[PDB]
Amino acid sequence: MSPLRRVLAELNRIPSSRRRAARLFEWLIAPMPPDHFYRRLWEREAVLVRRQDHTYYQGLFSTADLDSMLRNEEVQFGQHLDAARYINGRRETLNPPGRALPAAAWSLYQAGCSLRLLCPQAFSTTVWQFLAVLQEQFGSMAGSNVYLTPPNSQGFAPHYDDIEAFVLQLEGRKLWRVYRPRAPTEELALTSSPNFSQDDLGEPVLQTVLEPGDLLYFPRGFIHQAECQDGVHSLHLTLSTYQRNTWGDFLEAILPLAVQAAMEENVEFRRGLPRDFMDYMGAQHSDSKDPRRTAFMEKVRVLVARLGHFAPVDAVADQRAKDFIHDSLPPVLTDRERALSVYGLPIRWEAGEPVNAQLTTETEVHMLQDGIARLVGEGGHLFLYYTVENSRVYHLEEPKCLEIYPQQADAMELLLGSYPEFVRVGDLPCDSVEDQLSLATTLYDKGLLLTKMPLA
Amino acid sequence: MSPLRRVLAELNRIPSSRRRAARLFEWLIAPMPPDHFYRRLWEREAVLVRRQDHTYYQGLFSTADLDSMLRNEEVQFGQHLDAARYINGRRETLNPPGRALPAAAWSLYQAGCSLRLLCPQAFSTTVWQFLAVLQEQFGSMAGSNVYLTPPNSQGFAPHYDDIEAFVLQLEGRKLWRVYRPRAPTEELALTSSPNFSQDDLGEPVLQTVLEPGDLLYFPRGFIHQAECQDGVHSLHLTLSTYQRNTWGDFLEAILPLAVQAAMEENVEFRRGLPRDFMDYMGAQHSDSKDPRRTAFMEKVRVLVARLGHFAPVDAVADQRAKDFIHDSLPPVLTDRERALSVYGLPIRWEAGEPVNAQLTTETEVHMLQDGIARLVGEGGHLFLYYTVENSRVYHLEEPKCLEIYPQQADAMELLLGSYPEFVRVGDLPCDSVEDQLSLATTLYDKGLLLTKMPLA
Amino acid sequence: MSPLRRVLAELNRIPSSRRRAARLFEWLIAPMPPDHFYRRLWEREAVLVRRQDHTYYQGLFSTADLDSMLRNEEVQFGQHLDAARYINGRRETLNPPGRALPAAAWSLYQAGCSLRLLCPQAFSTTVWQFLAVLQEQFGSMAGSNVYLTPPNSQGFAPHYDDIEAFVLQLEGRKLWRVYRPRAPTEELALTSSPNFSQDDLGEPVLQTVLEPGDLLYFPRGFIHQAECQDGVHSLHLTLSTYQRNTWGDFLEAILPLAVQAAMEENVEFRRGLPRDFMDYMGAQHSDSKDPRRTAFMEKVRVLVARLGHFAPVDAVADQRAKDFIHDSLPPVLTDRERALSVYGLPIRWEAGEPVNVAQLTTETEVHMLQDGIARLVGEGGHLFLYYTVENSRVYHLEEPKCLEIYPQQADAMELLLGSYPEFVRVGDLPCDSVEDQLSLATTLYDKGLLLTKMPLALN
Amino acid sequence: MSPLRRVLAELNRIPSSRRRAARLFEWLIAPMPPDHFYRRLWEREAVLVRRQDHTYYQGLFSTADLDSMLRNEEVQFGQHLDAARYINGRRETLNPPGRALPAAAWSLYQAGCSLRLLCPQAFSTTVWQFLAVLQEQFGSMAGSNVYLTPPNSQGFAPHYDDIEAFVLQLEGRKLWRVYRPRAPTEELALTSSPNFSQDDLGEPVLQTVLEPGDLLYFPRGFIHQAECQDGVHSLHLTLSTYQRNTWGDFLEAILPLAVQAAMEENVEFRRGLPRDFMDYMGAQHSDSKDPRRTAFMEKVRVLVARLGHFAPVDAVADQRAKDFIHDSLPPVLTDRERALSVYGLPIRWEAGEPVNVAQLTTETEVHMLQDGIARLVGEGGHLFLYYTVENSRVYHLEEPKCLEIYPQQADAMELLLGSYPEFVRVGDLPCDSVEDQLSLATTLYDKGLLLTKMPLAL
Ligand SMILES: O=C(O)CNC(=O)C(=O)O
Ligand SMILES: O=C(O)CNC(=O)C(=O)O
Ligand SMILES: O=C(O)CNC(=O)C(=O)O
Ligand SMILES: O=C(O)CNC(=O)C(=O)O
Ligand SMILES: [Mn+2]
Ligand SMILES: [Mn+2]
Ligand SMILES: [Mn+2]
Ligand SMILES: [Mn+2]
Repeated sequence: MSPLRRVLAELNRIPSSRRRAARLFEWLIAPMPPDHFYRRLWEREAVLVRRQDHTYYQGLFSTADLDSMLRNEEVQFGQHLDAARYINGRRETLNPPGRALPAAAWSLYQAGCSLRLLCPQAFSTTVWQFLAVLQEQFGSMAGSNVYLTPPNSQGFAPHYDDIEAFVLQLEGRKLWRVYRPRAPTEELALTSSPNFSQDDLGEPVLQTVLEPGDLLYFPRGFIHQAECQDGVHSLHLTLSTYQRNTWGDFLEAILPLAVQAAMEENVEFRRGLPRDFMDYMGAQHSDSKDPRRTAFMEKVRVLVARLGHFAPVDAVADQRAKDFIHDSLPPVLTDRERALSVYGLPIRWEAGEPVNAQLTTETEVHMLQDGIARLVGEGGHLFLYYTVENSRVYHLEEPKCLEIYPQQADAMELLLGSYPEFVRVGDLPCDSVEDQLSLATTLYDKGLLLTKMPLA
Repeated sequence: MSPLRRVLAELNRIPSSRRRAARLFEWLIAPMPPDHFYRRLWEREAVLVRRQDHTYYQGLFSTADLDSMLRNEEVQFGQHLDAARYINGRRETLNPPGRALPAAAWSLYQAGCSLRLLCPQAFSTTVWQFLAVLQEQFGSMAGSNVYLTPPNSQGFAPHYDDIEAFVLQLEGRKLWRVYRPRAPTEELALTSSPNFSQDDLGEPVLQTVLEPGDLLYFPRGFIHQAECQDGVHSLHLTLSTYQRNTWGDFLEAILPLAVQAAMEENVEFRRGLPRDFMDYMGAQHSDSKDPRRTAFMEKVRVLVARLGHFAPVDAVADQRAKDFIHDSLPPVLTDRERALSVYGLPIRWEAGEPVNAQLTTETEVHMLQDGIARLVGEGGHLFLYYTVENSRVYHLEEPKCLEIYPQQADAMELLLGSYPEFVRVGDLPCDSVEDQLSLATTLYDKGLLLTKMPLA
Repeated sequence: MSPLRRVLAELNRIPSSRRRAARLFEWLIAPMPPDHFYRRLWEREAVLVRRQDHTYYQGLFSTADLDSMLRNEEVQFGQHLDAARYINGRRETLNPPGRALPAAAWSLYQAGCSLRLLCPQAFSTTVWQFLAVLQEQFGSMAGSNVYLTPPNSQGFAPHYDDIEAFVLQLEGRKLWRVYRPRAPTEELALTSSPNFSQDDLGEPVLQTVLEPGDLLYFPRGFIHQAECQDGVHSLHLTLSTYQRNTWGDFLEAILPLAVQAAMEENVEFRRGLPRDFMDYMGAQHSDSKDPRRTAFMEKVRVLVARLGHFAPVDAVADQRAKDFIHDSLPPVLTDRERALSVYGLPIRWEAGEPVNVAQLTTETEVHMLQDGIARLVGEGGHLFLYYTVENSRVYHLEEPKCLEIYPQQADAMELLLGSYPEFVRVGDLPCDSVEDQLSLATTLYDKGLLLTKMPLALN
Repeated sequence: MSPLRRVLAELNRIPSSRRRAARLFEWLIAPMPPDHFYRRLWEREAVLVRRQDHTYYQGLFSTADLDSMLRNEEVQFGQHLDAARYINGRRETLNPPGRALPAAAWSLYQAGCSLRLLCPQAFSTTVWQFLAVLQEQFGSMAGSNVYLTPPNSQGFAPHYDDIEAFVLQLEGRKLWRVYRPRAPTEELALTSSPNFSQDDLGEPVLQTVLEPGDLLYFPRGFIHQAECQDGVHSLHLTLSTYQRNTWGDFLEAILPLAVQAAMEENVEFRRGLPRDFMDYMGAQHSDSKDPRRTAFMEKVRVLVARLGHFAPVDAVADQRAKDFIHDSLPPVLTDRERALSVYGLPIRWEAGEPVNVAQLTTETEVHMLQDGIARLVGEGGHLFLYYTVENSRVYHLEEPKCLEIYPQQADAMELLLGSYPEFVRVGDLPCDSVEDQLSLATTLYDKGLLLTKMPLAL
């Protein structure tokens, strides 16, 4: 077994989804310690991990897998696959319209075009598990792109991305050039950059040839470009996460709610503006030393600083967790998780008819996995959003939730916060035995709960 | 000659529109001094002014004007005129569809229905001038409604408004009851309230019978109601201003831009959120004791406070100023202002053809009026927005502006700031004399500038 | 007094709105008989009427009025006034944004630009009455445009319009050239043409210099162009009507309704298409010799012909009447009509209080205010009376207006509509009772759609 | 083997997709002759075929397939599966929200709920093939629904559909009742009816118990209802076709085009209406004896009849063909078709590069992949070839797909579409240049619309 197949087999043996995610990330950057990586290198500098083992990723994704996909799946150009090339300093996109059959894709490849698969997790169960598990320790959606570049060519123009990137070299070799942010405003850039020319760049802070097994990481804002040497092609998978997951994004959501709450709860935010402020505020008064401006600006600073007191921080955290649920890949269940939940509940047939299975107050249970559900308050109501009905295709499924009544709130929170400890249904903090069985049965039937022993 | 006609005649002799505005407001609340009113009563207390002069408002509006309006104008029910009556603690609306002809209106009036004209200024040139001048010293759109209530009746249920109200008793008398905000949240209310019942009310802070010439002012949020006693009907005009012109409103517009600027200018606002903040933030963690929760809360509060430093106060002031220009009533020119502008340039048919002079570098000029234009910077471009082409009907006319080029900005701002001081064209700060003439000419032709002496 | 002022004064003394319309049109083309005009010249030939009377249109509109309007009204460039110039064979438009003040307009005029007023009826009460009266005999909206061209210039490039035009020369002179439709597809054109060049034209079927008082008429599809002589300016008003009022426009509305009816009422229109018609129908089979192709074609033709039986002709006629009412200018009342309608009913005042209270008795004589102000229309299974009395002089500013007519009143409503201008006594209205009999009459009177033989109150 | 598996094996050996479709329909209603069926029964009468063979449809769809689907596919309630029951004369729908897991579905079934699968063809390759082939001889979309009703119950209230229905009894038995259209307006109804009550129904024209292998056909407008007798459950597949495919539908699209063309080409349609027709036309005037009213009416009928001469029939036929291509299921290729097309072209990856990477020459012999996968359509002064090869098995999931055919290629395209399944040498295509012959053939082959007589990768 290769290291990748080995660790995946190991993951199936780890009862907690939280621990499985920590383990896979540990494996991803080994031998570098995760603690050291997040403390000093995450979002700060480019990092190269020389693996010394070309088989490290064997089983994750290969060119034969790409070929098999184009033939047996409905892979579309533009929607799923891009064909591009960077020749004569110009970025070209040769995307024919329609389905990307093997004959077409490979003809483009033989003509020097690079092929980029936009959603491999939708077509590969191994990439799916890989991302589903890693998204849990990033606390942010984890996507991927697969890049196949033919010998002696470059598929893309230098540029920097709007996400944190992990480059896994799968096949062949490729010369990579990584540059530090060119200016202060480019550090941890908010959006993807345009295509740059060789003249827009300076001296790379990291230039190296990657080999199968190696890993190259760099923060958003770091310009990069890669090319294949003589005779050897290159296949790599880029793992991306942390798209617009900043303090500023958190603030953009909290501010309108904070002002709204301040206006409704405090008369000072309700008082009228001065009748003559238009006489000293405005671009045509920017050079003015009018004492009225200073007082006006001083009031703006004081009111804005107040707003902190009215900021609904928990509500915004829940709104972001809800969007995370919506963006998430559905879970990959271990053999045990499937066997102990409604997914592995057998239906016995006799005489051509199904003959069904009930939880009791003695049944011990806990959440299917740690990152598949979230309690969210909306419009004075409580809703439990979940990922178990999500597609492997990004946003193909709309947000899924079920209403949690006030009486069940305490028990629901207990279940979400005590994973993976088993809890008897009869020990749930509800006002009646009937309420305990009701909540447990609802969660179990929806595939959100597992039992210590199979129900049947 | 009534006091009103007296002051209007007086305003026609005052050179500055700014002085005219201050003079008219002083007149409106005489003998109470403006300084005292704005400093202690405005947005704070209800105020009554026993004029002791039934002729104070003669010339402003009368029942004869209303009657004449229905006859000679296209007054429509719903859009222009409402009919209502308050019987048995229940608000009624008897609005027939279509035009409100005298016969139909007076018929409803006889049935005990009150009549409410929604936009008097569109039909009465005096009310128009009255509101066009006052809007200048309020620094906010000033509107009005005329109420005609038949004897022994009440047209409306008790309620509070979302604007500052000035009630001018025009004919007859009416028993008015004004109440202080019922609760902190209702003080300076953001929106109009629903219809209240006598039970939802306590003791009125002011109960009085108004008579012709009297003035009754009260802040948004003060519930009120009025009724006519046996034997005399009532006609009054309510002047309204300050609709959604609060600090909260200023903040709602400034914050989104502030965070955006903060994220682009300071890397701290671009840093990634913790990978695990969802483990301790959110409704399901409201009682968590994790110290990271407290640190997260404290960080949000400091980031919010710091946003004030990035708030584009001038840009937002210009946007509100631009909206004020759009919402403004067109200017009412004095006899001499008209005689000195393009609106007074003599032109006819002579010899069967147009008679058709031009302005030179020795011509003294200054803005037509003080509150008719505003320079706004949008998308790296100077725009001069104006009110001169506005309709007396609210928003009937779309926003109107004139693009200003860089080499003319200083000259424009100078003209806007030096009102009403005349300035010879040659003294304009411009690159070539062809620009001093170009600018002065364009402004004169649009009806935004006047000359020291008839240019013809 | 000018002929125009003299005919208008006369119209005020003509009680029937239908007869007034006929009289004004008669006056418009005098001495040519209306019967002859419609029977042989309407939609067929260009017609010139040499009035031999320069003061014929005096009072309708002048350059003085145009000046006054720009000075007192909110005239906007593009919206109400256009500034054009046709020089070097090219058509240019110099419409600056914003209000068109006298200073700007006249400056453009002095620069050789022709000025065109798009809606004179909204600003001139005389133009308004003229069009309000003529629309009734055209049975189609009547609009107008005013044109003022400076000496020695041409404001517009040759072209043809999508409406029937009547050119009234008001001031100065102008050389007109009218060409007969170039090709068969241009005869009675449906839409306006682009700007043509002198090269795309042939020989005029009528060339003449119009002078004040003259009338020039030409059908849609006839190309035309005009130029001003030396030292003399030109002012004329073009009366227009019949925009999209063709048999085809009628068909376009009736067809979708006919198929729907045929499909719900006759199973043959509900039967399935052949399973294999795609094998012989379509562009890739235009050369097929399969006999099923000919049979298919004949089948379509017979089914189309058969829709005629399911065509709701009356319903579509009411719908077109409804739209005409929506496009109509509000009526212009005679002294008498006003004096006998709600618009002339006085309100008595006592102690600064209206006490006028005068209802309609069962012995009142009444009839529709005018003959072309209302129309009964059935929709969604109900009856509605659409009217024009609340329309604005500005095209489509006012939305369609109507009041519901209940089944028990239909007969009485059709009686009044079809008996104008004959006075009918309320008590004789075929209603369900005397109550409903008085209800109808009062409602109609209140909306300003009915008049009484004697004023209900003397002012 | 089962009759079904035997006929499907037979179709894999039949060269023409057109013949394959005729053969399968013949099999579907055997022993009844198709000619007789379309001539006297189709859209006219309910038909019962007593097969006397319980294994006739063996292999098409079973309860086990349904169970396997619920467990291995993302079957959603509402979107993919319905759970209903007819109790006390009232129709009930017990569709919970979300995914339809086996546990949830079987519990409802146990509670007396019938289960209906809305798009079997998306989850079963056999049903897909069955419908893809039959749509070709219907000339209209062929859809299907699967109904599983538990013992002793009725799932749906009596009603009639807006499509032609073929009921295929798969497992168990079921008592069916079919009624003749109640009134003239309901004959060949255009839209589905609401739920009816037993009181609205008269006497059945057809009442019988269906057994595995039987076939029950009935036109749109025929009310029907069924229940499971005490004892066994029932599973059936209903094949539907001919939704809004009537002469009236053809007319609706052609009329506006006809008037537009008539007005543009004939002055009579451009002449003005009378200035006073409002005086004698309209509801108020329906009684009027005005002779002008008679003439007006006659002119409308005359102008309407003249419209036929201006009806663009081929243009409307192409638009409907275009919609048919859009609603079609993608083709199911025989082994030979796949092996002779781009789909079966060996270009597999090995040695670290693309191996076995075969071009068409003027010597190559070709013909359309199948007969019902493409259609030439004229739109806005241009020619487009619409095709079905990239359609999803899910209705309308994929947008309309086409490629532009330039005027210089029109003749060659029509030749290929019209000479199927005869082989034509690329060098013999009627084009203006040799390169044009190669260019068209290569483009069509690469899109999966053409096959070659011999594999290109020899
Ligand atoms: O591989 C290349 O040519 C470009 N790759 C990337 O931009 C990436 O992996 O994010
Ligand atoms: O006059 C009345 O009955 C009520 N008036 C008002 O609410 C007002 O003037 O704002
Ligand atoms: O008067 C002109 O120059 C042009 N006139 C017209 O096009 C017209 O009256 O319809
Ligand atoms: O099976 C049932 O109960 C009802 N079936 C149908 O309506 C059908 O197959 O079209
Ligand atoms: Mn990149
Ligand atoms: Mn109020
Ligand atoms: Mn014209
Ligand atoms: Mn059915």
